[PDB]
Order: sequence, then structure tokens, then C-alpha cells
Amino acid sequence: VQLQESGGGLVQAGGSLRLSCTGSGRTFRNYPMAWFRQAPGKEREFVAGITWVGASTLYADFAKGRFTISRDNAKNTVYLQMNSLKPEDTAVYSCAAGRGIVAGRIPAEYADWGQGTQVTVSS
Amino acid sequence: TWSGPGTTKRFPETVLARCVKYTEIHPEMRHVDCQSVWDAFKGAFISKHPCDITEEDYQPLMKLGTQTVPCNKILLWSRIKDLAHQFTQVQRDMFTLEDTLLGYLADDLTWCGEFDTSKINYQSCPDWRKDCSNNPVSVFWKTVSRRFAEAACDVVHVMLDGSRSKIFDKDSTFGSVEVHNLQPEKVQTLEAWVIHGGRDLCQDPTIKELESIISKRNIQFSCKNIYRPDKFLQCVKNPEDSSC
Repeated sequence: VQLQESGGGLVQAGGSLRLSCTGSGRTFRNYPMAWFRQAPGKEREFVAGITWVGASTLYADFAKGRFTISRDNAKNTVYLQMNSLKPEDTAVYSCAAGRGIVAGRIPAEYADWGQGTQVTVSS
Repeated sequence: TWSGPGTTKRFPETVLARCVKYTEIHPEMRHVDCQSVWDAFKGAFISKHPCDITEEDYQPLMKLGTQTVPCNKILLWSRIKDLAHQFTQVQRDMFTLEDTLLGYLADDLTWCGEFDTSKINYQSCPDWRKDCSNNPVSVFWKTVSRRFAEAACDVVHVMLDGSRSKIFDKDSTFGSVEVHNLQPEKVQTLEAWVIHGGRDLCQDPTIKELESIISKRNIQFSCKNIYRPDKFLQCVKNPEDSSC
């Protein structure tokens, strides 16, 4: 599994982005997938997760009502719609593919990772 | 004399032997003293009228049975026991109620006492429709199911039998206890897997009822048709297969 993120960029507070994570090589249609983020001097933190059987979603408390995770198996891509962005959303956002059934919140339990895409929200 | 079948033969020895068996093999519960567990179980219903059992009667047992399970990997189920349990044998980080110590002790068993004796009634025990709802068996399952459902977080999964009339039954343990104890402060989504017996069953009126019950608690709902239970177990085991 090779993962590649795109869709990041520079926006004003209140703005929107749509991140996508496209899989080359092996399909990930039967893996749970998650978006994580990492601000300059901090540890990776869970943003959102999605299962593979029924594509059920899961969000960090800071993401609820603002971000939407989704996937499209045919395209081999996971999406993160981000609305109402704030400066403290500024970070490198990465997608990860896990194993088993559920999308957990612990980065070290995910096997495959992309390089990430920069998200910068100005004040 | 009650309408239901009596306490299962050799119930004391069976419960004790299940405790010994579970605790000696599952390392997370090795600390448990199985004699204490039995004494606490027995104390819940012995010398008590079997129509006046409360959850508090089972509290000492609940406490000995304390088990810190991963909240995010719970599989609930309804009228599809064998497949739900096969599933947790394949996807071994997930569990059903009956994969916990307390669920494992009581599974498929029946028990009650009498108000005027310290004896176990092997002749008959209350039937929940015909005699009384608040009997030793019903109250146990109601207590442990409620607590199990309260422990759940993140995405909770439920397996349902799609071959039967009332795929979701609001009068089942899942329908009347478990679903109303999923806390919205930590459960974000219930995912239903409707198992087929050889159409789109997620459209069935009873699934819409479940969706509605769940929506009102501010929890999201997903539903999935499992057409081929055999392929499903195979693909969960090895998702790298090109057939999935």
C-alpha cells in the first residue's frame, strides 16, 4: 500500500478544504482508514476514522460537526472535508491504513502511511 | 410452581467450572477467585423470592467480574448467536458479552431460588411473560447487558438475523436494553450487519425503526447487507484476497 495525500493549502479562518488520500499499488477497500494530524512541535493526533465493512465514521472531539471523512472504494481514495477551519487546525494531515475491523485512535497501530499534506489557516 | 424450566442440572459445579476454565486461560482475569465469584452469584438469588430480584442483588458479582474491555471493539448481536461468536473467534480483538467472564459464566443456563429456603429450585423457575419479569435470569442479563452497552464507545457493531420476521425486535434484549444504553457522549456510530439465509434488507421497516431509535440518541447509523456469511468470515480473516 502506497498512500498519497493532496488537497491541502492556505486558507483564511472560516474557510474550507477537501483533503484526499489516493492509494496506488494494492487496494485498501478492506482496511480501516484514518486521518491524523501533526502540528510543528507536537505528536500526531487522531482526526477521523472510517471502517471498511459498512464505512462507519468516527471523529475527534475537535472535528465533530466540522469535518467529514468518507471513502470511495472504486477510486481507492479517502476524503476529509474540512469546514469552519481555525488557526489551531494548522498542521500536516496524513492518512493511514490499518488492519482488522475498527479505526482506532492510536497512530502506532496503523501499518501504512502517506507523507502528508500541509494545512495552514491564517488568522 | 412456575411455568419456566427449572435450574440447569449441576448449575453450581457448572458455573464454578466455567469460572475456573475462563480464569486459568484468559490472563486478564487470572486474579479472580472463582469461589468468591460463585458465593457472590449464589448470594444474588438464594433465599429470595424469584420475582423480586434487583440489579443491586448482582452488584457484588459485577464487582468481582470487573473487566476493562476495549470500548471501541464491541460486537452486539441479536438472535444470531453462533455466527456472532464465530466472528469474534476470527477477529480476535473484538468481543461479545459472552466473551467476557460474566457473560461466559451464565450463557445458556437457568437458575432460581425460593423465598423460604436456601435451596436451588431445579423443578421450575419463572417465565418472564407468564410469571414475572424480575427473575434471577432476566435480571442478570438485563444488568450485564446494560453495563456492557454503557461501556461501548466509538463505532459499536451489531449483528442481526436477516432471515427472520423482525430483523430488529424492539422487545429483544438488544432492542429494549442495549440500544437505549449506548451513551452519545462516547458512541458515535452503530453499524448493523444484517446476515442473510439465501434483496436489500437495510430497507426493512424494522431497520428504519432501529435507525430512528439511534438518531434520537444523537448517534449515527450505518447498515450493511452480509449476503454470504462464509465469504465475509474469509475476507475478515484475509482481506488481501482478490475475491473481496
